[PDB]
Amino acid sequence: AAPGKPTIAWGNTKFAIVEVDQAATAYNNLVKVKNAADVSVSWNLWNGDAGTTAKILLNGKEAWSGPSTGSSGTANFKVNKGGRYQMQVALCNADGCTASDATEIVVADTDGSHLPPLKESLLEKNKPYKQNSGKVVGSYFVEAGVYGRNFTVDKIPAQNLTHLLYGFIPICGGNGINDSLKEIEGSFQALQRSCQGREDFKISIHDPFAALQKAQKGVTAWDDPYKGNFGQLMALKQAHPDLKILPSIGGWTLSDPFFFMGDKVKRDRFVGSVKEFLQTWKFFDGVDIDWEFPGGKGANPNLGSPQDGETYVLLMKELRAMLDQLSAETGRKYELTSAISAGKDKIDKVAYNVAQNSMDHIFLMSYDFYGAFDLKNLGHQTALNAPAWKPDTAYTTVNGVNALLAQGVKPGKIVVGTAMYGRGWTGVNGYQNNIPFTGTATGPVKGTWENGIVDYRQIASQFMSGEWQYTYDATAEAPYVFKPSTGDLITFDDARSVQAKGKYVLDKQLGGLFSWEIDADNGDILNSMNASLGNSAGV
Ligand SMILES: CC(=O)N[C@H]1[C@H](O[C@H]2[C@@H](O)[C@@H](NC(C)=O)[C@H](O[C@H]3[C@H](O)[C@H]4N=C(N(C)C)O[C@H]4[C@@H]3CO)O[C@@H]2CO)O[C@H](CO)[C@@H](O)[C@H]1O
Repeated sequence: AAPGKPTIAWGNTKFAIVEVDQAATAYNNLVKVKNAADVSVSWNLWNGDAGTTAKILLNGKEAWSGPSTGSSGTANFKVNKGGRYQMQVALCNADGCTASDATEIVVADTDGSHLPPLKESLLEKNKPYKQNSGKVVGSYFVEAGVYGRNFTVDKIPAQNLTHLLYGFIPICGGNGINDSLKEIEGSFQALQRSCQGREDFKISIHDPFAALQKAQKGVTAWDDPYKGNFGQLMALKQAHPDLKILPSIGGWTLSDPFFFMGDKVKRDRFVGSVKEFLQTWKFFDGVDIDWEFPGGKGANPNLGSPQDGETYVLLMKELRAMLDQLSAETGRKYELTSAISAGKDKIDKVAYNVAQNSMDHIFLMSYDFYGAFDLKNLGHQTALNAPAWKPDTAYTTVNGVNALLAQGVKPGKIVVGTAMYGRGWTGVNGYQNNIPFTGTATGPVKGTWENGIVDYRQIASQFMSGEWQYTYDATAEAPYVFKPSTGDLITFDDARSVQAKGKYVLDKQLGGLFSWEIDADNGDILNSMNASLGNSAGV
C-alpha cells in the first residue's frame, strides 16, 4: 500500500529571492539579490509507512525529491520565481504517493509577485477615470511625504494615472558633490548615512526606512521582507500592471552630482548603478532624470558650464543604451524620461531635438514661473499664456512648448505640467489698476510646509472664502486669490486652468499632462487632468 500521510512541521514559511535587511541604514547593507530563495521544509509521520522517496510539491509541481529514510525529514531547495505557493510533502513507494495537506509558503521578489493587489478606494474628491485617451497622465509621489504630510502609496488614486514617478533617488556624494542638500536640516547627513561605504556618483535611497522598512497598509507584518513605499509600490503594480512606475533621480536639492558627469568615468558609474538598481527593484519601469538645469542656475550658484548641454545628451543616450541592454536580458520594455525647465533661456542650452530620440517622454515643468524667490517681479506661477497687463511675459507654458517645438522636438513627446500647489507673497503693495501682480511683496506667503508654497488642498479649503478675493484670468488661463488687508497673494492651478492646459494639449497634439506631487491635491486637479484629456469616467 501507499505511504502514510505526512504532517508538515512548524517553521517559518516566508522566504525572499531578494533579501532586505530591515535594520540596515546603509544602502550597501540594505539589499542582496540572489538567483533564487533558499526554502526549507520539514515533516513528520505518525501513522503508516514512511515510503521510500520523499518529494516537495509546489502547486502540484515537484521541486525536490530524496530518499525517505525516516518517520521525519527535512528538505532544502531553491525557488527562483516569486509568488505564494501551496506546498506539500509527498511520501512515495512502489504502490503510490501520499501527499500532506498544503501549507502556504511565500517567496518574495521585488516585482511584487508575492503580494495581493493593492486596490484601495478613491479618497477625498477623486473620481474614477479610464485611461483610454491615449494621453500621458502622470504625477510625482514624494518619499518624504509619508511622515508629517502623512500621504502614503495607498492614498494614491493610481487608477487615474498612466505614469507614477517616485520622489527622488539621490546620487551618493559628500562635500563638494551634494552641498545643495545642506540647506535642509539633517538631509545631507541622512544621505551620507545611506551612502556609507558606497562610491560617490552611484545612486542610492535617501531614506531606507521610509522606502523599505516603515510599516504601511498591505505590508505591516513584522517579518514582511519589503515594507515602506517600495513594498506598497510593488503591491500597486500587482493591482495596476500597466501603470508605469518610474524612479526620479535629482530634483532641486539633489542635482549637484550631475554637473560632474562631463567626466565619463563618473557618468559610466552612475549609469551602471542605475542598471543595477533596476535589476534589483523590478517594480520600476525605467528611469526619470531631473537634472535641475544643465548650465546651472539651480540650487548651487557655483555649478553650471556651457558643456552641460552635451553631457545631458550623452547621458540620455547612454542611459538608453543601458536600458536596451537591460531589455535584452529581461525581455521587458523600459522608459526613459526627464523633467526639464520650461524657461526658454534654459531650454536652449540643450539639444532636445537630439536627446528626444533616446527618450519616451519629456515632462515640461511649466510652473514656478514666479514665486516668493522674487519679491519685485510678480506674476502667474503656472499660466498657459501671458496676462493682459503684460503680453510680453517670457515665462509661460506656451513659450516653453514653442521653444521645444522650434528646436525640432516632436509634439507627442511633450507632457505639459500642472501644479498641485500654489506659490505666494505677502505684504503685496504698490500695485495699480487693481492687479496685485503689478506691485511688490515684502515676503513669502505663509506656506503649508515651507514658506511661499501652499498645497492646492489648503487653497481650496481655506482660501475660497472669507476676505479672499478670487479671480480667474481668462487671458492667461490662471486663477489667483488675494487678501487685500494683509496683501497675501497666491497663484496656482485649478480645475479650469488645468482644463485649458488639457485642451491645449489635445489641440497641439502634445503628449499629455503631469503634476507635481499627488499628496497636495484634494482630487480636483487630477480629475480635471483626466477629464480635459478625454479619459472616460465610469468605475
Ligand atoms: C529632497 C528634499 O530636499 N526634500 C525637502 C523638500 O524640498 C522639496 C520642495 O521644495 C519641493 N517643492 C514643492 C513646491 O513641492 C521641490 O519641488 C520641485 C522639484 O524639485 C522640481 N522637480 C520636479 N519634478 C517634476 C521632478 O518638479 C519640481 C518641483 C516644483 O518646484 O522639491 C524639493 C526637493 O528637490 O522641502 C521640504 C520642506 O518643504 C523638506 O522637508 C525636504 O523634504
